[PDB]
Amino acid sequence: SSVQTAATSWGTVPSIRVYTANNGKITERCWDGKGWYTGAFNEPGDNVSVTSWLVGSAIHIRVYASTGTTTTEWCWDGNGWTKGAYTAT
Amino acid sequence: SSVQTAATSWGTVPSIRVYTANNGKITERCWDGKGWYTGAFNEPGDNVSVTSWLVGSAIHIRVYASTGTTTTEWCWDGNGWTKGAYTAT
Amino acid sequence: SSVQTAATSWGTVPSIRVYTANNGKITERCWDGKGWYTGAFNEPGDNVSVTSWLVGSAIHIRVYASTGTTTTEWCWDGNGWTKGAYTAT
Ligand SMILES: *C(=O)C[C@@H]1O[C@@H](C)[C@@H](O)[C@@H](O)[C@@H]1O
Ligand SMILES: *C(=O)C[C@@H]1O[C@@H](C)[C@@H](O)[C@@H](O)[C@@H]1O
Ligand SMILES: *C(=O)C[C@@H]1O[C@@H](C)[C@@H](O)[C@@H](O)[C@@H]1O
Ligand SMILES: *C(=O)C[C@@H]1O[C@@H](C)[C@@H](O)[C@@H](O)[C@@H]1O
Repeated sequence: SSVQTAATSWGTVPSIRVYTANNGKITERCWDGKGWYTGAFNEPGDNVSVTSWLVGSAIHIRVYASTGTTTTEWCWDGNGWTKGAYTAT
Repeated sequence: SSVQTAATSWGTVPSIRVYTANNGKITERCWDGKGWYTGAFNEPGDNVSVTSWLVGSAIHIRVYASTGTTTTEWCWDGNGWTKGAYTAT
Repeated sequence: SSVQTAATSWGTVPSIRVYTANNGKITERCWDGKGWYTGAFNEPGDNVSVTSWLVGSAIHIRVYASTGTTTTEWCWDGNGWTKGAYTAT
């Protein structure tokens, strides 16, 4: 009955994103070399995985948030957190 | 309760593999730029983790399926999924 | 229930670190091309995440060990496992 985390990172500084599902909410903590700051991501889910890739200098994050049998993909591409095409059927 | 996912990406397109443990079984959803489709991965498990890595253009995936204390490793290196040499002791 | 794992890789060889939470304790199993051994990492946690990044040849690993609402970051920077600056939202 502990919280459940997921992490990703990029570059050599580095930048780190740590997502934490606690009591059906997933929050984000962010490192870009100067301290941890609470991030923009806030979405429901008891379980969370993450991946990320660079395109040049631009990070792209995909956060998979599952409640029950329902996994929701949240997409960061530098313009906010939008919902992805991800489904499972 | 909730399903438990694990993701990895690679490239800049990118390619994304999203593994989902649901009711004791792990399956795989795949993105390579033109839509999600169900992958060939299909092995038992109540927990999943994943890592990948490129040797040039070739992708290499490692899936750590766990059921109780037993964590099996599944290897994709181009010609299908093979059980890997991982153990815990 | 079932044990829970996290994994990261680096290089072309590659090197793999598979972390495993089992009744409170998180242990590590390491691959560097010549088989699986047991790594130095040993910290308490009911759930673990991990990420890693290269800086030239030097690997850097962050392991997020959670127990209850409390998540602890462990840092590999080629000189051991030190406690990280991460705190929660
Ligand atoms: C500023 O806070 C932006 C920031 O970093 C983004 C990549 C993403 O993690 C966002 O949620 C976060 O708040
Ligand atoms: C829309 O712009 C595509 C988008 O990003 C992909 C990498 C994939 O995550 C897809 O689910 C998402 O909608
Ligand atoms: C030698 O044992 C070092 C080894 O690999 C490190 C990168 C880190 O994973 C450490 O815990 C492990 O023991
Ligand atoms: C140095 O930056 C401190 C250190 O490394 C960061 C990337 C992050 O993991 C931080 O919590 C850790 O203390």
